[PDB]
Amino acid sequence: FMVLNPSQQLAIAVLSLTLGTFTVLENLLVLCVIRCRPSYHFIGSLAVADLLGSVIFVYSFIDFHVFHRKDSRNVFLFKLGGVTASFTASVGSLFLTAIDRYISIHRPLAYKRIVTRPKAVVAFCLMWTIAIVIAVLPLLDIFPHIDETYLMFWIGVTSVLLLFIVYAYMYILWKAHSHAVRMIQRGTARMDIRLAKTLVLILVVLIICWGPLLAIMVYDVFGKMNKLIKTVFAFCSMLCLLNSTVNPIIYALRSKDLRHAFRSM
Amino acid sequence: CTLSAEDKAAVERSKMIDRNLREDGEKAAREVKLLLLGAGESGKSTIVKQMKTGIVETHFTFKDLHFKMFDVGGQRSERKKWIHCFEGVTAIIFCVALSDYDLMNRMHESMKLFDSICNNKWFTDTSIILFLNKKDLFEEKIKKSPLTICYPEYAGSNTYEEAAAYIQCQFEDLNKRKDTKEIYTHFTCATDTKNVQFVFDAVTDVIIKNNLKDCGLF
Amino acid sequence: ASIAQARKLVEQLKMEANIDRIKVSKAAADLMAYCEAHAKEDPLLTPVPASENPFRE
Amino acid sequence: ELDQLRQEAEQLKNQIRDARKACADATLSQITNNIDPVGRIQMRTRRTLRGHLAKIYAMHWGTDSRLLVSASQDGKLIIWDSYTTNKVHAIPLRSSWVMTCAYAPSGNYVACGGLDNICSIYNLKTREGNVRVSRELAGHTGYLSCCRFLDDNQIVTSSGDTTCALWDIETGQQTTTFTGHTGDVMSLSLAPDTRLFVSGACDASAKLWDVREGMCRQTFTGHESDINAICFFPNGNAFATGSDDATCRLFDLRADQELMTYSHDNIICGITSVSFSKSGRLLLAGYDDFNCNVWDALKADRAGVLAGHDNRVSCLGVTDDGMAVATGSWDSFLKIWN
Amino acid sequence: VQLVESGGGLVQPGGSRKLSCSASGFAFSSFGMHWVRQAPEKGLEWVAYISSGSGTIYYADTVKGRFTISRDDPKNTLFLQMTSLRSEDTAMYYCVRSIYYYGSSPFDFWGQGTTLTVSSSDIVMTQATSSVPVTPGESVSISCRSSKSLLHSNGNTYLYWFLQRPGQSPQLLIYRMSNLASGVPDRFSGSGSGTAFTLTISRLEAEDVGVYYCMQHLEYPLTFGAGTKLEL
Ligand SMILES: COC(=O)[C@@H](NC(=O)c1nn(Cc2ccc(F)cc2)c2cc(OCCCCNC(=N)N)ccc12)C(C)(C)C
Repeated sequence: FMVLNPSQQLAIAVLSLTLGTFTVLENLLVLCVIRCRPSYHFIGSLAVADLLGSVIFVYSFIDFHVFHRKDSRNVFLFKLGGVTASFTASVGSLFLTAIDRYISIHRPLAYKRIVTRPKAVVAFCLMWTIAIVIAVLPLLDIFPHIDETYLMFWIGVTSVLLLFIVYAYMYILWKAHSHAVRMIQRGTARMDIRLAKTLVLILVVLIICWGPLLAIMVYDVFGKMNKLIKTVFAFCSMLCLLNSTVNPIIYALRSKDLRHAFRSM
Repeated sequence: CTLSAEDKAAVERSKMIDRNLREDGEKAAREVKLLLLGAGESGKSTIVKQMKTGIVETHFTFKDLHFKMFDVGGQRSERKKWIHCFEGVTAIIFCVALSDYDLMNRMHESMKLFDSICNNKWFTDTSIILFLNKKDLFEEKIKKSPLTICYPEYAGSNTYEEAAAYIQCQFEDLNKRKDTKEIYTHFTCATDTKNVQFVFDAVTDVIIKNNLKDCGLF
Repeated sequence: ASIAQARKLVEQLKMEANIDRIKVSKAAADLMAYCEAHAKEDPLLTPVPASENPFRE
Repeated sequence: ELDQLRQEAEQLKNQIRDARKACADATLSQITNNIDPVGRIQMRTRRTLRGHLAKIYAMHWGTDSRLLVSASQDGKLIIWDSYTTNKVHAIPLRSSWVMTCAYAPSGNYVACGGLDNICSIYNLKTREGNVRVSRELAGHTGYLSCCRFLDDNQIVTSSGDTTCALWDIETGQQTTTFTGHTGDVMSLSLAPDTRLFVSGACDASAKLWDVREGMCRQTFTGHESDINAICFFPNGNAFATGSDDATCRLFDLRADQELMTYSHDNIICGITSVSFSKSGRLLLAGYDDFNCNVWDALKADRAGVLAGHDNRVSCLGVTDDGMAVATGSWDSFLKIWN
Repeated sequence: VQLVESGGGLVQPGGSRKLSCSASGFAFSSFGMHWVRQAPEKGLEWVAYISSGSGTIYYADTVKGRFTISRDDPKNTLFLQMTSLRSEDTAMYYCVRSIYYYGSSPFDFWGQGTTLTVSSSDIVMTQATSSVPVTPGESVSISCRSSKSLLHSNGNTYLYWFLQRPGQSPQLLIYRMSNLASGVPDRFSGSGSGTAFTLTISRLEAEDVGVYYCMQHLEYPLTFGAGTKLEL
């Protein structure tokens, strides 16, 4: 409902002004690579779902909270639905990258046979399919027209997939631990360190963003709701603009194959 | 469909050739391929027995992994015309005789070949396994035949430990791309079958660093 | 011995030096002439109607 | 005897360098002045041929202009139908290190060779319905680099042991031999009526041979480095060579010397292949920086680029009636342009 | 190359038999196969077809739900199961091999035949001759007419000519049109256009005597023409 700040309702657009601006710029200079390999497909798809959240969110949010513009019982469910699709199309891009990376050490020889041009469209565009199913759910006091199940159900498609990605990036960092030292003995490390300096940077960024928000979507079910907590949910709901500002730094950059390439060309 | 009866049975023939082609390209990607080089005097012939006109192949499975080794020293042409056929082997094995230091023109003939292959533009991303054969015949020859006949600058002990250790750094300093390539040194025994156990361990190291670099996780 | 080889490399230059040569103007005029009588029927410097080429699609 | 290398042999090379200068009164690129250019030449990829799994090394058209064969380092030899892009045959090779292929003009046979030192013949028409080996020709001491049929019984080969040779297919014996070169021979090309042929070697020279006699007739020396490819002009009285120093050149058989040089300052990579279009007004060359230039042959202006490939362009060929052009590359694709 | 079929014999109306054919001398797995039938004292009739790789199958409407065709490659054999036989199924049955790619010749080898005696939208081909007498060294012509044009948009016209001598199986003479089968004398030739075709023999020998058939291969079901006999 119209719960907001008295005059801070634009000063929240002061923070939001910059974060939304790096996202539109970085993703396109990232998506210019078209180094068109089966692994550099999911990295572009992540660069897309930020923009589609970048526009549909920063304008929609600034409908409310500053100059209120209500709608009917269906102009909401198809503004909100678009936003949900934008949110749910990133986990479909992060979950599919920790898939092919997982097998790269699990079945080290089996890396290049399984993953080619065929996949990245077998299960990739299938992900968008789930978002379409979410739209179908909508076809047939935090958010205006929303029921506990749909909000609760949307936590089941997201809290679980975020729980897998902490399995992959701790498998690779361990099963590549025994290799690098069991060979430093039989060969008589460095592989188990370079995998340390990058994977803590993925785990920390991904729980400071998906962490706090989904916490509060749990408190408005059992807890005693008030406007006393709806102000902070607005301020920390803009972490999403920060998550879509760290991803090209954490994925597109540290891949040194593309890193030197734009440094030259 | 606008196709005739005979035009449609030619399309079906083609799609069944397409399927035997894919069945063959998958069954051949289960083998590691290795080029065997070295200014050929002694060691190269025994390491094949250690593991059992134009170009010579060889197969052997060891512990669930299949190998193909290529010997090429029987060509005698300009090496700079056909060597780019081997772009994309998994590794290179290189054989040297430690008993060729004071016969020192020959030991510097091997350092001439190791420098050209290690710096080709075709082999920028290929690692090297390095051997040093005949470690028995080098035992006493340090005693009766002192060093500095093979290296003038070496001013140190003839204790057979600094000797072999000094020959080693003289090769690995020849690597000029310390980032995109490694070297794996080993001293061949010729009685133990640890020779094939070292090639297995180095090759499974080469492949994990390739995969981790294909997904960008390095 | 290489002394036997040298008298072969002399036997060959004798055959190559006595040829009858014509001059460069008369040989450069004949390559222009051939490229004109056959200029019409070459589909790579004059694109053809989409009816005629079988590689349209 | 004494000094005989000095006086007589190095004198006859001074009689030849002064007879070539006594016939070069005017230059080609002056009399080819005040004629019309050909204007920009864009072409487009009409077909694309998928199915090889490794690098492609060679290709050759059939005489009806519709079928073709191709070879690659995965040990396969494929015959393609280029209108409807179907695979007609697929042939497995004993060894994998292949460097050349050829088509018989009648259409009954095909040939293959490489780093095994052998030329294998394959019969395409049998009563059983498959393609089986018909002959193997041994005797060379280096890798085979090119081969061409004369008819259903005769074939010429060039080799990396500095020699060419003529073979008889009934028996398996080479009937004539060709010796003069002093480097590895890389390529060869037959005259339009198959009385003469030329070859180029790594000693940076090209030679004209007679087939029935077996003797060299002329030598040509212009380049600074190795010669990789060579081709006859449709007339039958000139030929072009592409070298490893990023230049092409034109030679005249009856003037006995060079006419033009095709180069440009932004081009500093070697050349892999070369071919002429029908009527001979264009010279297509495929280079080592992934492109394929198109040159005006009378003037020396480059008149087009065709840049669809992704890696080294290893081979190309123009069809007999002049309709299309094919290129193979180190990314395993073939393309038809027009 | 040979094809040998067995089974057949005498059967009551309603029973069932099973026919087979043994291939030897060629690459069986690369060829498609056909069954073709011929009743006592009349012409040829197509029955069934299975492609190489077993992926396509077609039947004639007369025997659609009653017959089943199958193949066994590692044994090099071909089957035809029959059920609920009626008296219109008395015949001699043949086995034919055919391969399809650019420039091939289909329908080139025919078996010897086996007899089955049961107890007691389609293109039409019309060739309107029978029992024409001629002397050796003379010139004879034959023709049949189609009810639809056989010329396809890709350029080919699909018409074939077979020959049957007294006591043997058919042999191929001309495929798609004006194309001569290998092993055939050059004194035969074929010509036509559209919906009217002709077969010419220049000057006869003593072994060009028998009946002549024509066939369209433009679309399934495949249909033959009636016969044109030649008595000397
Ligand atoms: C459409 O008009 C709007 O703007 C409105 N919409 C939101 O408030 C908003 N709607 N949904 C989608 C959603 C809501 C409820 C569900 F039951 C299911 C789906 C969000 C999802 C968020 O994130 C979650 C997890 C953190 C993910 N973080 C990253 N992916 N980086 C945050 C806010 C919203 C308005 C005006 C601001 C109220």
